[PDB]
Amino acid sequence: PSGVEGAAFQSRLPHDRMTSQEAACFPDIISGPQQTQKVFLFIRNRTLQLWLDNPKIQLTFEATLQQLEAPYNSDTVLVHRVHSYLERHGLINFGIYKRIKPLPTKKTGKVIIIGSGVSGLAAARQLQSFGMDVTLLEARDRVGGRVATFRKGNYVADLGAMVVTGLGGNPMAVVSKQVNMELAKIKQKCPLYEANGQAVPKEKDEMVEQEFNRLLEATSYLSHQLDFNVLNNKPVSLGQALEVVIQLQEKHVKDEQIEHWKKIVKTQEELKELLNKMVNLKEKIKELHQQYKEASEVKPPRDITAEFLVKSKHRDLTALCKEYDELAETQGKLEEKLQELEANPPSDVYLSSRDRQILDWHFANLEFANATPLSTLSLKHWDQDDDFEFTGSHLTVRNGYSCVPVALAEGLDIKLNTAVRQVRYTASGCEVIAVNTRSTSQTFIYKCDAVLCTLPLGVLKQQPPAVQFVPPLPEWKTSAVQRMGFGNLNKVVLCFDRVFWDPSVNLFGHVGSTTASRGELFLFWNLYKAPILLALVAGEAAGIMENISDDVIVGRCLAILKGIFGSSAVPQPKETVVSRWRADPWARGSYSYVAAGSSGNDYDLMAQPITPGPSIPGAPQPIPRLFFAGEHTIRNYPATVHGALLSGLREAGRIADQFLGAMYTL
Amino acid sequence: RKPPKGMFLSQEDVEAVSANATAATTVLRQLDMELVSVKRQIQNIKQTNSALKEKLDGGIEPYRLPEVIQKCNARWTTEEQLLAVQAIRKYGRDFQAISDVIGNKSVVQVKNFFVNYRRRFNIDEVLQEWEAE
Ligand SMILES: CNC(=O)c1cccc([C@@H]2C[C@@H](O)N3c4cc(C)c(C)cc4N(C[C@H](O)[C@H](O)[C@H](O)COP(=O)(O)OP(=O)(O)OC[C@H]4O[C@@H](n5cnc6c(N)ncnc65)[C@H](O)[C@@H]4O)C4=NC(=O)NC(=O)[C@@]423)c1
Ligand SMILES: [K+]
Repeated sequence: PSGVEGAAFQSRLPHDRMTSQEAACFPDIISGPQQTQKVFLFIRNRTLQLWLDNPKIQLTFEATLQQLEAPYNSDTVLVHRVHSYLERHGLINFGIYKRIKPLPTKKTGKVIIIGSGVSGLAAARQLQSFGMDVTLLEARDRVGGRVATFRKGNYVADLGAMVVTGLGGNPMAVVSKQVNMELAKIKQKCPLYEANGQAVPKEKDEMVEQEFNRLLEATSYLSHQLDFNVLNNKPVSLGQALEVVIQLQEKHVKDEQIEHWKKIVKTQEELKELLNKMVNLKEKIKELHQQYKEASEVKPPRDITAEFLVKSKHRDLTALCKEYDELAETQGKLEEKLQELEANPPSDVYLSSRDRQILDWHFANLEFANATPLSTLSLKHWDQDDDFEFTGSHLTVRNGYSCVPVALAEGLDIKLNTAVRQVRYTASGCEVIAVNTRSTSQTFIYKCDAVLCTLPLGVLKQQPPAVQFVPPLPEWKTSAVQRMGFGNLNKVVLCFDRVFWDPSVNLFGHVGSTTASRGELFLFWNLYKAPILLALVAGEAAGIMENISDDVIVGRCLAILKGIFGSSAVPQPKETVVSRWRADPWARGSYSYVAAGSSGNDYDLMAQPITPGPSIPGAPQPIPRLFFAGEHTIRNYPATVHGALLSGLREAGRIADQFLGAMYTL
Repeated sequence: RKPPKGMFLSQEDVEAVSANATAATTVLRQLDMELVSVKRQIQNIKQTNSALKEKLDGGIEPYRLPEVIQKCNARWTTEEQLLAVQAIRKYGRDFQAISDVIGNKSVVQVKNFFVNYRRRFNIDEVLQEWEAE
C-alpha cells in the first residue's frame, strides 16, 4: 500500500472507514454526512503520513496544517481535533522523537508505573510527554523486562525477545528509524537433522511439512465445521484435536486395507466356485469320452439307434468341451485381476515411527511459537490473532534488543531494585508500597493519583500473591487471570571461538528420539556477527529442563552438535548462558497464550481499569485509579513486544483522557 | 465447507474415537484384527484353489474330438430321418443340438422337418414323451 492509504495500513487502521475509537471521539463526524466522514479520513491519513515519513522529530499541529491543502486545510478545528486525537493515543509522536515544543515547566497529576518492561516504558514516555509526573518502579536491576540481552566482550545474544515479526503495520518500524537497531532478515530455510546426526532428505522433509500443515487445517475443520469444541464437559485443546485427526487418518488407512483384501477374497471365491465347476465338468467330460469310445467300438454297419448313440455322445461331448473353454476364458481373467489387485495395494501405514518423529519436530516448532504444550491451547481460539499478522519478513536484532528499552528509558524516573509488594487504591488516590530487592529491609511508600500495573501475567497469577491489592481485585479480573495461559520457553546461548556451522543458514533443527522430548533442544540460531549459536527448549521440555544444571544442559547441546557436525569440529564453548523464565520471579514464565477454556475476551478483561468504591457512603462514583498494560492485555497482539508497546501507548491515552481531560471530543 | 483433500473426517467418525479414553485404541484394534481375519482367510482359499488347479492338469486335451467340417445338404436320407426322430426324443426342441447330431442339416430345415413330417413321424407324442423326463 502507498500514499495516504499506506499511512493508515502502517498504523493498523482501515483507510476507508472510521474505527470504533474514532466514533467515540468524533461522534459528530460518524453520524454525519458521508462526505464529512470522508474529509476526516483524509485528514487522519495525511497526518499519519507526515509522522511516518519522519518520526525522528515531533509533528506539531501547526506543521501539520501547513502541509495540508484545501479544502482539507479549511476547517482548522477538525484538523486540531484529529491531530490531538492522534497525539493522545500514540499514533503520532510516540517513541523517541525530538521535541519542537519543550514540555511545560510544571506537570499535572502523579502516576506510578509498576514495571519497566517495554509496556511500562512506552506509557511512561507518553505520560511524561503529556505533562504528567511519572515514576516507574522496577524489581530488577535493569530496564527491558522480558527484553533481556546478554553481553560479554563482543558477544551479544538475546535471552528474551529476539524477533521483529515483520514491518508491515508494525510500530517497531517507527522505533527502528528512531533507534539504530541493526535489523537483519531471517532466512526461512531450516534443515532438519535426526538424532542419528544426518540430514533428513528433501523427499521426507516436504512430505512431513505438508502433512503437518494439512493436519492443522484438519483441526480448523473440526473446530468451525463440526462444532467439536467440547468433550466430556471440558473445552477441547489443540493437542486433543490433533490426536483425533491423526487417529482418524490412521483409521482410514486400516479401512482402506480391509476394503482392498476384501476385494481379493471376493474374487478368490469367485475363482473357487469357478474351479469347482471345472473339476465337476472335466469329470463329466472324462466319463462321456469313455462312453463315446465304447459306442464307436461297435463295428459298422450299425442299426440306427447305435449310430444315434455315437453321433449323440459326440454332440454332447463337444458341448461340454465348449462350456469348459468359456470357463477357462473366464478363469484367465480372474487370475489376472488377482495380480492387478495384489500388485496395487494401498498404503501400508499412515506414518512410520520415523515420520512421526519429524512430525513431532513441526509440533515442537508450534509449541515454541505459542510457548506452551499444544495440550493447553484452546482449539477454538489459539489462532484468533492470525488475522492481524504483519506483512513482510521476520527480522533479528544484531546488536541486541535491549537497545530499545534502554533507549525508551532515556529521561525517565526509574527506581531499580524496587519490588512492589502492595498496591493500595481508594477514592482519593493511591499508594504503592515497595521494598529494596537487596536488603528487603528498606521500605518505600509512593503516593499517586493512578497506578499503571504492567506486572507480567505470571506474577499476577502467583499463589501465594507476590503483590497484594488493597482492596482485592474483583472476581471478574481474578478469573481472567486464572483462565488465561502463561507459557514458558527457554534459550541456551552457546559462545564459541570459531564458526563451525553453515554461516548461510540462520537456523537448523534437531529431531527428537521421542514425542515427550520433542521440544528438548530442537532448534538452533546463527543470528549474530560473533560465533554464537542459540538453542531453543520448547513445549513440555521447557518446564522440565529448568531442574537440570547448566553443564548437563550445555552437554546435551554439544552432543547434538557433534552428531550434526562431527565430534572434532565442535570446540568446548567459551561462555554459556541458560535462561529459566518460569523460575525468574519477575516473570514466572515467558508470555501468554490462549488457554483452553479461555478466549480473546479475557485479554480485554485484563485491560479494564479498576475503580474503587466511595470513601464516604453516598458519595459520587469515583474515577478509575488502577490501570493495566503489558503483553497479556492487548487482544489483537498478545505475547509480543510490539503488543506490549501498543498496550502502554493506549493506557497513556486512557489515563490522560481521565486526568488531563480530552478537549478534542466537542 | 470441506476437509483438506486426503484427510478423512466425518461426524460419525469423530464420536466413535472420542467416546472414551481408549475408544481410539480399541477401534484401531477391531481393524488390526479384522485385517488378520481376512488376510489368512485369503491364504486359505488361495490354497484350496491351488489344490483345484492340480486336479485340472492337462486340461481336457486327451478328450477332445476333431471337427466334423460337413457341407450342409438339403435332401433327407431315411438315415437322416431316423436320427432326427431320436434327437427329438432326447433333446425336445433344442434345434441346435438336433442339427448337430444329424450334422448335414441346418437349424431351419430342422424346423421345416417338425412340420412336413409331423403327422407321419408322430412328433407330438415324441415331444410329450420327452417332457416326461
Ligand atoms: C504468540 N506469540 C507470538 O505471536 C510471537 C510472535 C513473534 C515472536 C515471538 C517471540 C518468541 C520469542 O522469540 N520472543 C520471546 C522470547 C522469550 C524468552 C520471552 C520471555 C518473550 C518473548 N517475546 C514476548 C515479549 O518478550 C514480551 O511479550 C514483552 O516483553 C512483554 O513486556 P511487558 O508486557 O512490558 O512485561 P515485562 O515483563 O517486559 O515487563 C514487566 C516488568 O515488571 C517487572 N516486575 C515484575 N514484578 C515486579 C514487581 N513486583 N515490582 C516491580 N517490578 C516488577 C519485571 O521486572 C519487568 O521489568 C517475544 N515477542 C516478540 O515480539 N519477539 C520475540 O522474539 C518473542 C512470539
Ligand atoms: K522448513
